Amino acid sequence: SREEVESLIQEVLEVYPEKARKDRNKHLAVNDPAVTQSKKCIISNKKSQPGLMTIRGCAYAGSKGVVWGPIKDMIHISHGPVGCGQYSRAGRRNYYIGTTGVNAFVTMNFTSDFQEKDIVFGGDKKLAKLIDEVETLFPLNKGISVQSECPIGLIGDDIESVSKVKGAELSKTIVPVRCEGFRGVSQSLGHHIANDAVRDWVLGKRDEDTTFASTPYDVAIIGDYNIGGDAWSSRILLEEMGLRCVAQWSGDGSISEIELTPKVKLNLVHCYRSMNYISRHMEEKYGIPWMEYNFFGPTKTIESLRAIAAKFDESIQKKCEEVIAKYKPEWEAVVAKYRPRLEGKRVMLYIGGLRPRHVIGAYEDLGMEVVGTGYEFAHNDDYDRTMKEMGDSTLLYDDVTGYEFEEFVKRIKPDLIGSGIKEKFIFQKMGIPFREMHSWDYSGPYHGFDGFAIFARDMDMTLNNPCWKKLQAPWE
Amino acid sequence: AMRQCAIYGKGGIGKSTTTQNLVAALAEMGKKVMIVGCDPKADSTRLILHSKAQNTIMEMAAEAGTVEDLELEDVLKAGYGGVKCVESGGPEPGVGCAGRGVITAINFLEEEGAYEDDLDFVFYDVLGDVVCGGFAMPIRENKAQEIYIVCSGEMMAMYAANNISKGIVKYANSGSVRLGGLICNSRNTDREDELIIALANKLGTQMIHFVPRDNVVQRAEIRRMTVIEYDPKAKQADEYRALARKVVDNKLLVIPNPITMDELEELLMEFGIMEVEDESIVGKTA
Amino acid sequence: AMRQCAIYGKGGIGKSTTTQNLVAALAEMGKKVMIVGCDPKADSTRLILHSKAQNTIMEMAAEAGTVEDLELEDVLKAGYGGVKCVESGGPEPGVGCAGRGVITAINFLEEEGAYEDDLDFVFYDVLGDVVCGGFAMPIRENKAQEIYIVCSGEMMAMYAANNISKGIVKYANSGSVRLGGLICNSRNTDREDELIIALANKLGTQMIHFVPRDNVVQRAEIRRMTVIEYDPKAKQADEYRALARKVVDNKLLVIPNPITMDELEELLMEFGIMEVEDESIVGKTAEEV
Amino acid sequence: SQQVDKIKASYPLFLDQDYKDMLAKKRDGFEEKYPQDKIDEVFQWTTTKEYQELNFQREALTVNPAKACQPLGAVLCALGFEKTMPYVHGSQGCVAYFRSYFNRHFREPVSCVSDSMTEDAAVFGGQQNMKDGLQNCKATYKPDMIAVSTTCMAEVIGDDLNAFINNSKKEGFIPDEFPVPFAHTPSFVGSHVTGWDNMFEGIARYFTLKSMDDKVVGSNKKINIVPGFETYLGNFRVIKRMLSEMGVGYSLLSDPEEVLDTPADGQFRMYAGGTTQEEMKDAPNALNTVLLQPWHLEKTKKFVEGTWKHEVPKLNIPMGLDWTDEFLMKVSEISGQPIPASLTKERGRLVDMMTDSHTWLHGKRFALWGDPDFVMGLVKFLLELGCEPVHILCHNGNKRWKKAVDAILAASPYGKNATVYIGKDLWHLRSLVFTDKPDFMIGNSYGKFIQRDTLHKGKEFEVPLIRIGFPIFDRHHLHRSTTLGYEGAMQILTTLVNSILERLDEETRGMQATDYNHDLVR
Ligand code: CLF
Ligand code: SF4
Ligand SMILES: [Ca+2]
Ligand code: NA
Repeated sequence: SREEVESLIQEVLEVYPEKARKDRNKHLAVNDPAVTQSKKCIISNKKSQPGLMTIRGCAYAGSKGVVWGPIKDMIHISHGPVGCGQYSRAGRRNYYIGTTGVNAFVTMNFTSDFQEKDIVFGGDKKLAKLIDEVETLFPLNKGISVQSECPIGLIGDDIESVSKVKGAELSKTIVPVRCEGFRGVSQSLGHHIANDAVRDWVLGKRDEDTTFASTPYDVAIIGDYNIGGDAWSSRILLEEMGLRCVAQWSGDGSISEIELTPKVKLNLVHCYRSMNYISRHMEEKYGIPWMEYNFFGPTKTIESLRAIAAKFDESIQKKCEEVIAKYKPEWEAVVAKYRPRLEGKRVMLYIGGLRPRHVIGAYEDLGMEVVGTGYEFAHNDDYDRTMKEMGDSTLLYDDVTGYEFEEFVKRIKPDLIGSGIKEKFIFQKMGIPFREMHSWDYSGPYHGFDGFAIFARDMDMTLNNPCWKKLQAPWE
Repeated sequence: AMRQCAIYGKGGIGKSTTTQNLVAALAEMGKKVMIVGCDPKADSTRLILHSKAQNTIMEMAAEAGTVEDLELEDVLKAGYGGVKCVESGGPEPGVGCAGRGVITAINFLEEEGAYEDDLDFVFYDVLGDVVCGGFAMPIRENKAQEIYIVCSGEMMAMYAANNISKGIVKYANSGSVRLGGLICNSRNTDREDELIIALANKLGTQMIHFVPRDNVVQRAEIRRMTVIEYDPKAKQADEYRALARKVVDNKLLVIPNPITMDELEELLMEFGIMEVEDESIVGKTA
Repeated sequence: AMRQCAIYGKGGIGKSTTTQNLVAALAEMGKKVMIVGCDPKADSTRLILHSKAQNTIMEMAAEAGTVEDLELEDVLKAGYGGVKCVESGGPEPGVGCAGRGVITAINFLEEEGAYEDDLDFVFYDVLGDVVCGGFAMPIRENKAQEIYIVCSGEMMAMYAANNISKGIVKYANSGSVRLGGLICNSRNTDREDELIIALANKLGTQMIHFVPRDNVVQRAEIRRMTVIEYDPKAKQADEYRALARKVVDNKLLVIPNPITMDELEELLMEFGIMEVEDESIVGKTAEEV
Repeated sequence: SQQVDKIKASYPLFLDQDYKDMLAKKRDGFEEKYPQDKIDEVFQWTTTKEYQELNFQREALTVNPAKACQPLGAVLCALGFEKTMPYVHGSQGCVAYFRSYFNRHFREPVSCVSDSMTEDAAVFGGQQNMKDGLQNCKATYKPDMIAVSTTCMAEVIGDDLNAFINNSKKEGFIPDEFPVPFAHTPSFVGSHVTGWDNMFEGIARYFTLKSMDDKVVGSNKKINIVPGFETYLGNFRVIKRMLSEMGVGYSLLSDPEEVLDTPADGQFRMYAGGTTQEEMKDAPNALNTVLLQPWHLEKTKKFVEGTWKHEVPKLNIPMGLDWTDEFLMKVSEISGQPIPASLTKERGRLVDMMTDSHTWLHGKRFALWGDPDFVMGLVKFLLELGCEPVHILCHNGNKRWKKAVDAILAASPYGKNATVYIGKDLWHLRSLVFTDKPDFMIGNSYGKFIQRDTLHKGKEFEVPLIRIGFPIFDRHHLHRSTTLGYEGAMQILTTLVNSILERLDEETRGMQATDYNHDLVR
């Protein structure tokens, strides 16, 4: 009941001091599927109020942990003190194939480990020496990135100069990234800062090179970090459809694939939030058009395959229908087995910048209803694409606070919650089935047809697990 | 046992000379002392070492991969009366925070075991011109509990003394750092001793000692030494011994009451150092 | 366009009286100038405003939790010859950084549009006692392009001049900062001018002007004004006019060559200001020799 | 493709032929990958002594560190006080990381807030963030205490915690009597354990600095126990159990055992148990104060000895037989309580276990890492077991600590082949296990990558990992274990000998090849 939700919101806000109350009220809203300009209902991408326990991360997380970290054959230096690189070492499951420590380096933590003397004198000389050491001990790395942590900009270091000098000296691509954590208000600005760094130091390397033989079916997967193998289970379908995937940005990605992307015919954007920046740039500079797609669940996947195929000739469209017919009996069997076990169950989600709206279709393919959703750092163009996907009178929350999330959950009483690691254990203690929707709870892939089977199996094992019937001691 | 003291004061008024003669006097009477220079000029130990310039920790640290690459042995040097000497040094001109450079050096001495269980005293010779958060770090980080301010009967030196007292007041409500007194380095101004005693009284402290001007100090320094070592019979030598004894027996450690600019000027006028201002001409010509 | 200059020098040698007398000379000359006080212990606008002490940004910014509340006219005051004055406000004793206190001022001025091209000259008056990251912020943030060092014919003043020169050199290869010259504030010492000239030659610069010690300077000061205003016919007035003219026409902007402490001591010894050490006697007690 | 009744997750899904062909094409067509023989050549070179020398001369690059930053430790320390909310003044990204890091190790909620200082605070400081932060935190989460620490951004710009909190109170953002202890915790100084020490001393000084004239040593008849950075629930527990067993009055200062182990009974408890504010205020009145991990409690020790006037005993961490004996004897001496028959019997049971397993443990070689106190305690027990601690690595260790460990080693023939390394990381350790191969590695989850690396050289070069330390993210509930006292020694001994027997069973499981030694009894 729209009234009941509006009332819930106001009740929850009562605990806040005046300033925080007025601000938070603008980030909470009752959905109206008719709205197309989300700003009329909710504001986003603003700073978080102090002391409220936001679930958000920083720009470094958005640049190092999200965009750059996954590029497998490059060495990424967490530049600054030891903290940042250690907490983010192998925490995100951006899968890849490689010989780690030899030609690939994703799971390792390279850092300049700033000590007090580095703060006093600056770390540019340390950076230069570090680079020579990286070159000596990891000769097969194909490029280096410098991910700035908070102190870099604060002490006035000039990492751009160091990168230029060492880059020319070693004939190596060295990318300075100003993703210090104090910039922006969340992981989002980190994405933008990272996209601009790729554009300015990597993307135009082959602008004058014509040795790449292109075909009219060349595409690039933009914005899929291959969580649990998500990109590979996406790539397989596109190629079965007759297309040729030249690059993957950036799950299991190589620096060469990135440098080859300007030669593709179409950029396929999955994560709009993190890579719409570089996508717009490629259209502007190379004339490459880009389109958004969704590989979550059979309905969205079939719709996406068909929309993508329509961009090419009839032969691709024919293969598209052959691929859809091949998998039809597989996902129908998944639905046949699991939908009756999940039919009608209600889910509340809270994620980053894409999935909060992107997974709705998959839940509906299993007869489930998303009664609440929100993003940690989405912008309003994200909410514009969200309201039409959510049901009337469902709850929306931007940069939700720990307190808010807990209170909304106690009132709404979802049958399942899909959020992050910092949220997981809170709700399990409340007896509410919980599934991690960032790390897929160490399961996955969830993208495509093969991913749908796993997703269904996972929602079922958790929601209907026998443990949820045992939280109350029988002598109570 | 071990008492941690810091000598704070404006530059250019003999503070380093007074600090080294105070220390030499304590070593002379049997105390174990360590001198840690915390002035970017790094001239707090030459008289004890009979040297032209002691290698600083900051200088050597900049050349190394990590500060732990340094060895106490190149940093700590034994001089007159066995007193141990160290110079923090500062970062290159224009780049670092001199204050953070000083904390880096002290943290190094701590880890390296430089503070022997033997030590009776440790004296930090710190710059007190501009009392910024940087130079106030030894206070904020409880590196020293007893602060002794060296000043003179002039405006700026006294102004510096009031600022240092302010620094102390800043951290007093959360730490044990306190003002043990003023040390007046005489510039031979007329009623100088009276003026500093008056300031001490207003600050709520004491003028622990009046160090008179004596040219024996310069004859000692041209030989790179303290008076205590150069001429122990000198009357000035006894001046430093009295200062030493009084610090050793000091029990007056307070949280000062900085005065206002007005209060300071009224004081400077009460002793002729400054004159009343005819505000009738303020803004005239011919 | 606009010439952003900065006057650097140790404290206590009259640097601020020279800065203000210089600026007043540029004003009676017809130049639009703004003085940005960056000294904690030497108010740089007192003589231009006849005031006893000008309210500082940091000081008035406490009076509102933040600077985003202050008003250009509360901070920027105009005085003799129309030169505009602003005091950054030294670092709060014990907790502040002089370097952030400057950055504070620059931003407030820039955003209130008080840093436009209607100005012919901007002069940051900054303390050179310790040349740390904080006090070199006007150089680091590339706001001070022409540095003039006020010094004297004595050790500390000359040591500080060499210190500032070292700071200038550290940023010279990153921006346009340069040393315009040395300004000698006389102490009435024998051969002082020659000594500072020798120092300028070694540093690779020039002694742009020798400012004589003259009592009209003090008579003017107690009346809270510059000599240019107090007695424009005084001989000292023309001294400031000449220094002002030379700065306006100055074309010698260089990356200085700081000297070693040994060179500095040899210079002072060459002039007889520093006693020569008898090495054979170093570390020997009075009784031994 | 998927078979609905046997769904495959990433492993082994991607092993299917169609996925395998697809990955081969991706590589050949767009990765411009180095030839496999070149990859083998470099990999081999990375296992050599020549590479190890180059590796050890690194001066600027750090690879796979074995330490974290200060505030992580400040948060854990704060978490051990009643209804206390850890608050880190600075950038919020840090807080998302500290929580996540502990959430994965304990598999429990971890509450902590930030005051989200952003770019506009980088120039003028975060005083406003502190005012609004403390107010919003107290109002929203209702803690009875807010313990403040800092991120590197706040440290670099010089925010004065003391002044910022005083002003927040002076201006009414939080009650003047509301406890807000604080500590500067720069990530560029020491490590996470240093942050624990800093935070603890900060809380201790907040509740006792100004009221020392009211204290009388020994008046409350208790013994204070300061645990230090501790991530094993059984360690807080075994200490309280042994003291209660002895009838010794005590006070555990920073006790997070309840809040790190709440029951799943239908409600989320943000706070639970913990040291009370009254216990901190009363602490100076104890007979003495015992520090369980002295190598990272140096600042606390100076304050406890210098201000509380407690004659802090010179005791090593209570790990292994000798050190647990020493701890009990000292506690007995300070409290006047005798060591009871039950503890004496428990000791004898650990010794029995040692006699029963010594033949499999004798001479076994180990590489190990972790925090200073934990590492030296592990080293001491290994020596007691007749094992050889060959590669001892403590990234956040120091020179004085290394000398102490070198002395412990010199006191035993079993310490002859050991070398203690400080300032070195897991990439340095990787070279050591290739050039001077040990039998096992005792360390945290990051060690799994080293095991994988050694297996690649060959099954006979594989060095299996035995998980003891922090963090442990790839196994469940090991955070419930114990490493201190006789109980912890029994657990570690059992884990070590069974790790040896498991590997031996693996190597003798070859039908008609190595199974002649696949003994039913061992
Ligand atoms: S927002 Fe890093 S965890 Fe922090 S206190 Fe500094 S070392 Fe430690 Fe983002 S970039 Fe990183 S994670 Fe924070 S620190 Fe800034
Ligand atoms: S705090 Fe002081 S010493 Fe440090 S940079 Fe600022 S002005 Fe310089
Ligand atoms: Ca749990
Ligand atoms: Na090679």
